[PDB]
Amino acid sequence: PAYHSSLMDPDTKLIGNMALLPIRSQFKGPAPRETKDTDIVDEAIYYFKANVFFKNYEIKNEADRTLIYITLYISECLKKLQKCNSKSQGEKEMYTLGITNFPIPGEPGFPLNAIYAKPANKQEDEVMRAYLQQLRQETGLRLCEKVFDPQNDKPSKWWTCFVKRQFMNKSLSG
Amino acid sequence: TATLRPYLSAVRATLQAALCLENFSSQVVERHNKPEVEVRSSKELLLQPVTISRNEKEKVLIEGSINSVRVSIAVKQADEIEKILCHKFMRFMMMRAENFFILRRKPVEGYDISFLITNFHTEQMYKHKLVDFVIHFMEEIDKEISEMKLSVNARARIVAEEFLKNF
Amino acid sequence: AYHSFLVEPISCHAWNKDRTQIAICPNNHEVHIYEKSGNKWVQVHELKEHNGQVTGIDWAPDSNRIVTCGTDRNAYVWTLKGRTWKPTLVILRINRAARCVRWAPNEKKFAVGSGSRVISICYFEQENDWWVCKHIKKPIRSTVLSLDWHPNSVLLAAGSCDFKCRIFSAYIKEVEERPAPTPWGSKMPFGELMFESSSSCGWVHGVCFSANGSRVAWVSHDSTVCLADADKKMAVATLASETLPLLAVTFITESSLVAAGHDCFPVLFTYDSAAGKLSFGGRLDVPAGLDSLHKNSVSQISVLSGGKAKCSQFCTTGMDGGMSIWDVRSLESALKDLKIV
Amino acid sequence: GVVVDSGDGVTHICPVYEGFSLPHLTRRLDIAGRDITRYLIKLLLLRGYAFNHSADFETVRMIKEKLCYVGYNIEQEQKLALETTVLVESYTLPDGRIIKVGGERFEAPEALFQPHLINVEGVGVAELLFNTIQAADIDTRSEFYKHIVLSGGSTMYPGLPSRLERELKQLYLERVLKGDVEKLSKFKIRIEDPPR
Amino acid sequence: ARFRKVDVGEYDENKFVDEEDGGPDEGEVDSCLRQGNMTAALQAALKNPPINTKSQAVKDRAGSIVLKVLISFKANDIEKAVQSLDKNGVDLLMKYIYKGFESPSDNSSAVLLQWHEKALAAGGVGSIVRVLTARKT
Amino acid sequence: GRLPACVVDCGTGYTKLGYAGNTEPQFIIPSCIAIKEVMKGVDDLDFFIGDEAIEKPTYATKWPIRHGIVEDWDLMERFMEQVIFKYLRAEPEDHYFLLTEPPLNTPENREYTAEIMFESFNVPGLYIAVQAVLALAASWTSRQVGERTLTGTVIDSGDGVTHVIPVAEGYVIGSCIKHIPIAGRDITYFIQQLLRDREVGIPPEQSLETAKAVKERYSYVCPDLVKEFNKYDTDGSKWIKQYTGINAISKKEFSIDVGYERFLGPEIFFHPEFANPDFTQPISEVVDEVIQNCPIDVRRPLYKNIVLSGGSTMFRDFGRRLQRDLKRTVDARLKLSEELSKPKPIDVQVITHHMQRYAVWFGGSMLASTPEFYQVCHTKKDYEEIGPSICRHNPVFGV
Amino acid sequence: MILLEVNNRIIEETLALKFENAAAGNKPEAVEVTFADFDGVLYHISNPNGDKTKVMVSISLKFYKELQAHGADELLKRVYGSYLVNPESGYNVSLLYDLENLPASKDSIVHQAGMLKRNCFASVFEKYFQFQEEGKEGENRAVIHYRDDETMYVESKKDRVTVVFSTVFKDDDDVVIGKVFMQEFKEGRRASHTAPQVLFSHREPPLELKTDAAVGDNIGYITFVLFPRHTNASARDNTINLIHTFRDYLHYHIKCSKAYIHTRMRAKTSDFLKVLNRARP
Ligand SMILES: O=C1CS[C@@H](c2cccc(Br)c2)N1c1cc(Cl)ccc1O
Repeated sequence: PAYHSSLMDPDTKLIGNMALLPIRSQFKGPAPRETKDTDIVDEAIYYFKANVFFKNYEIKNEADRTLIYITLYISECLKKLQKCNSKSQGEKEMYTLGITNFPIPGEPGFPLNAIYAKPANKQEDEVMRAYLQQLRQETGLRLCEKVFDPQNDKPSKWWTCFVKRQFMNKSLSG
Repeated sequence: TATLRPYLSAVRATLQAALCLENFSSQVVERHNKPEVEVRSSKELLLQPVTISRNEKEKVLIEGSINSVRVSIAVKQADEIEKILCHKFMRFMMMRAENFFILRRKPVEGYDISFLITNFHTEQMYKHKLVDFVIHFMEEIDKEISEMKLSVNARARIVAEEFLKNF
Repeated sequence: AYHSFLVEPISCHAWNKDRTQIAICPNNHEVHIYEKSGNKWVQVHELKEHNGQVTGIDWAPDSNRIVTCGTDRNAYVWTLKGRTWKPTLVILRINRAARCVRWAPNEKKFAVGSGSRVISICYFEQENDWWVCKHIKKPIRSTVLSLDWHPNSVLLAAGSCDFKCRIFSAYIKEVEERPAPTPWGSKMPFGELMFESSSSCGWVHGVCFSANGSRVAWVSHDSTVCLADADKKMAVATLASETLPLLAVTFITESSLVAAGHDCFPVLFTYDSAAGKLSFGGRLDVPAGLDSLHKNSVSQISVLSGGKAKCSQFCTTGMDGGMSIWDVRSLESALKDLKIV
Repeated sequence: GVVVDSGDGVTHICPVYEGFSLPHLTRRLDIAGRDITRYLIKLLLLRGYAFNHSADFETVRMIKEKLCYVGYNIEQEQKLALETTVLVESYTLPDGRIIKVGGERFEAPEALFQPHLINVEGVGVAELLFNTIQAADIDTRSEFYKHIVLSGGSTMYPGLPSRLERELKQLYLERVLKGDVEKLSKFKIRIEDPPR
Repeated sequence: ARFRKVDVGEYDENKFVDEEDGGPDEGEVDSCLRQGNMTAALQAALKNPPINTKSQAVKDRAGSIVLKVLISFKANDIEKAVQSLDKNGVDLLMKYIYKGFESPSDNSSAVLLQWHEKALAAGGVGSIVRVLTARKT
Repeated sequence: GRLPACVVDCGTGYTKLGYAGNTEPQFIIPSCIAIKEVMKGVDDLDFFIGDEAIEKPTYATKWPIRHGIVEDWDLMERFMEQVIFKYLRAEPEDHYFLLTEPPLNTPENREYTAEIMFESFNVPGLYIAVQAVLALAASWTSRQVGERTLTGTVIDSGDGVTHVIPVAEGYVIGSCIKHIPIAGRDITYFIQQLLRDREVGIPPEQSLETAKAVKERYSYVCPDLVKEFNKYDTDGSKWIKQYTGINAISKKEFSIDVGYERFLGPEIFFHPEFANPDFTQPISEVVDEVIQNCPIDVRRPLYKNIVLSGGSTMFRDFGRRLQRDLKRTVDARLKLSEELSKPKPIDVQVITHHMQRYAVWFGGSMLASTPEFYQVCHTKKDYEEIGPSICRHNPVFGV
Repeated sequence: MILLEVNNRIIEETLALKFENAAAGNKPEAVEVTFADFDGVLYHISNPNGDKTKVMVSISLKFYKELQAHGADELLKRVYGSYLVNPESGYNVSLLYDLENLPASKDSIVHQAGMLKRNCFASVFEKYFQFQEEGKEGENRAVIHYRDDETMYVESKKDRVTVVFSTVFKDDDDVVIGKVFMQEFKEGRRASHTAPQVLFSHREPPLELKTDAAVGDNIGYITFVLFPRHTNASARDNTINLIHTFRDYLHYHIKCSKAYIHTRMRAKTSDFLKVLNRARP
């Protein structure tokens, strides 16, 4: 069955009921600094091709909620990366996409509002909004070195072919 | 034929007189309910058997009782092919007696096909339509046997011609 | 006026005193009680105790007690307590299915015809607080199909598969007392055979006593209707019908009878005392593919109002699951040629 | 008096005297409810319905209780099963499938009277009942013959008290009256088989 | 396993036993027939039927006489004859007609079906019902 | 006698026919018959069956054979005419016949079959075997077995639906059968979608063609999805294959790459939700559910003898993956027990052998080759003296 | 399918497959097939001594000795030449195909191999057809017991060749149906005036054989009268192809006739049940 994260720690912090997991990134945000050689973003990208076919997903940890968000986002990236001609150009659209304000738990337009806890206050709100953006940014740029072949203008069909199945039948653009 | 209608008319009238049944609990066995014309363990519950004949070969035997009637028919069989066609057809239907619920699985000795109609049948079905059915049945098995006869002969000629024409 | 309670047979029926409720057995182990609400019929009770099909039901008017008998060899007297009917087991001491049951006019006893070739006369002993029964055996040789009490509550008419219509004395001195003489006889000891028809043909489906009880009529499977006149030395008038067998019969006046059966419609018969002759006087059902109200054999007929002396309305139930209510005056209006007496 | 008792485990014909019962003259039958359910399973298998002895035991038990009965004259019952379809009844299985059951309705219980049918030695509930009363006291034989009573689930088969009655008539006429038809008439038999 | 061979029911005192105890003028019927008086022959053949004899020989005899008359009849003269009988006669005729259906020979059933038709018109289905429930026939 | 019995196994999309004793069927033909559409003369003989019936212009194609709705007996009977006289070329009066019925087929259908066989074709003897039971007998050929047994769990997967059938002592435990809405066709469709979203130059009217071919030539079952996906994304030159077909219109060549679909197709057996929105139970779970529904006393034996039957169980490592996954579910269950409270470990074995594709026909061919087969068959003499009812029951044999 | 085919599909498809793979250069797969044909014929296709590069097709006829007395060996050799080898134990004729030495036209030999049974029968007819053409009258008639209880008699006369079949109808009612077909054969010249004349005798052999010819209620004799236009060098093969399939052609059609009657009975019974159920409220 579907692939779950093994990164939940007894000392892992939470932002809502999502796991505030560490990441290796230069982008700004409340994400802890990761020291190990792999982080939640790499994990989501590693499991994507398989996980994306699944229709059902059991939430075992608050780490899964984070894993799920990134999985859904990878789909959003592929939607944009689908129509582009160059590794350079693709990086720009990803910067833009990462900055755009996507819906968060509690808002209509965010699927899984029955599984994600909405921000309790304005601080928690802005902090979650920051983490999500930081995850989007790192996911996006990291995805580019994967989607494009050393042969420019090549949004690999091996990544493009998923542009339209929807993990758990949901969408962030929906 | 100058004697078909008169025959069926007599059979129909007798069936109307015979099909006047009612629910009857066994007088011989505690908590049993059996078709009296079949078990015949109580002579007073049995009616006089009667026969209606069209000729020396065609006839219908009707045996009534308080809760059931047994109707046996001797079908028209002019020659050998009609004899075997009738035998195969009656056997065919009797093998499916459970779906054809008013049919006996075996004919009364001396007849080609037999019906066993009980009060339970006259209760869930219009008894006048059951009478209609038996008459309809007698008329239709004759027509089907004739059609089968024509069929075999028809295919036989094409089969003989197909082989012979190829020499 | 026809009403369909179901599509399966109504095995038997019984009306309460005021004719406001009808008890019917739907080809079941149960008895359903209906009542009218406006011009609609509504089921108000479900009597479930028998472990076999109910074949007979009778309702005692004043005491308001219902008695039922079934193929399970049992008989139950039902008493209404509040909003529910409760049964009391009555042992008939028979080893075959019960076939019919009727309360006596005085409501002190009830008789049950059975396949044990006997009639069980039951009564309650307020001494031991239970129901007991005595058998009327000789000379019944077959299943008893029908029963009807004489107004004196002693004489009892019975019809059986041995082709006979008999009148017995069901005299039980411990619940009633010495009955006054009757043209049927002066000596009425328990089980005494007062009368026995002289035919050896046709099961006797139904019997009925006239309002005064000096006359008894019955219909047999040989398509005949008979009437024994106790005032003419029990002379028997017979009438052979040109149609199918009658299953039920009742007097509507001292000289008029209404019967029904396999033809599926009620017919009228009249008795000419002077000539001692029975006469057919008409189809009373004047307008699947049938021209009658009932679409299958009519198995029971009962007087609803006017009694057997001057019946004004009567009821018929049949194997079609329907129940009809007939109005005698309406019938006389629609049929200018109608007799009645 | 004798109280032929039979359950889902075993059968018993216990003779009792004024007070009480008497072990001597008390016999057990090696055939009961479960054995009949098992035989029914075998019979249905021959009809083309392969019910598993364990997985479907309760289903076949329910089929037995609803449709099974005791034949009065096996010769006549078999004719009804072979020549007509009046014995065939439809029964809906738990998974929705509807099966048709006929002759097996009276065949299964017949084991009670013909033990060999299920590979059991004995003489059958009836012959057994007869031997128990025939060997007993002479001053109670008559009384016993109309104080035989039943109890236990495996005795509510329609026609059981009747089949027993007929089987005893046959035994008494042959092993007591020598065959003197003209004296059986006055051999009183009465099977008590009450309502509760 | 013998004892079940005997049908003890045949000796059951609680059974049912019919009441039993112990024909037309042949020469008379012949007289009418030879003279062409068919209706007369019919009414004579229907006299004193052996409703009580045990032997099938005497019954089979009366049936022959009656059947002899029905066969000798002209198709168009059947209705009239049938209508000359009273209800009891019609009922008895119907019994003999069904009797005849059991011994077919050279269109014998052909004319008998004509008799059944007319007899039925006169006595109704009830006359047939009484052929069925007769214990003495 | 000197002549071998006829063995006919009728599928839903394939009838396997041949003579007993042979290892493979002499013919494997589509279970379809083409007719013209008041018959007169010899119109009834104007038909074709198998491949010869799939593409005939003036004829309408029928498949009188399915799990779903009712047997057309007229067409089944005609179908048999050519099976006997055209393909097998056997004088029916000289050969005993072994036919197969699905499990849960009714006694009535068995009498209908006998009526055709004895009264139309005059066969001397007939035996109707239940498919699942023959499949078990077929496994006796396996190196993994040492004792003959007719107790096991049969996984029959053709092109329509997959069946999980428990068998005890030669008789199917009818009340415990379970069906799965995943079979060959579903795998084909899924592979079809995968290609539609990635490859170009594929003639629409030839969409299925490519998919079925890709499945039959390149599909298999993998141990793990992510690890497999990673494999392909790294050493693509030795995992990605190419297929080339010809455009029925224009006669030119089109070449496509074959990837993920190789392992994603057969994967839907284990992860139905991938392609089926109404069914999500993994085949391993269905098998477990079935066996647990069976008598406790017969369970372990069922876990020990799980057999495969059908072309859809032919994927490389189908059995291995089933065995693994099933062992995980069952071992996990016994884990909870101990913790809560030492149940002996349950031995789970999925048997795979070389005669799987036509395990039913092979089992029938091996059994009809033995003397015992002739002992248990119902003869025409008994059919005549006793009746078609004798064909309601067919005694198991061979062990 | 009205006329039965002459070739054996199992022989042809088996060989075809082996020849295609051989020509393709693939390694040969083992083959072991045992099957039958009408008239108690038994075949066997195998690799002699396990050599997968050699495929043998063998046929077994219980009455081969009788065909041999009428030129079978000679005809077979003329047809199969070097493909014919010493017969496998248990069989009368064996063909051997070397996959490493196949002809240019592999389809042509597959066709003749499929006719093995037909070619075994051929000689007896060609022999007597020749007799007729040469005017050699008085020659003893050929007696071929093609079935355990069935015989075929061939006799040549001045202007015609007669083929008589003594067939058995195991099913009593099949005799009745068969008579219907035979009558149409007897009247066949009313549709094809040049076709062979056919005679039929039930329960009794033609007088010329009133010998140890079988007699019985289930026996039937059919006589075909072949004329020069049917027996000459130009019509010979086609005529043989037909006549040797007659017995099985007749029985095949009797059975198909019964199947058709079954469809009639399913329809009429089905309708009866509908009427019956309309009798319910
Ligand atoms: O119901 C049965 C019993 S055995 C089997 C069958 C196979 C081959 C020919 C036939 Br006559 C019947 N058969 C069957 C019938 C239909 Cl109509 C469709 C599929 C079957 O397997």
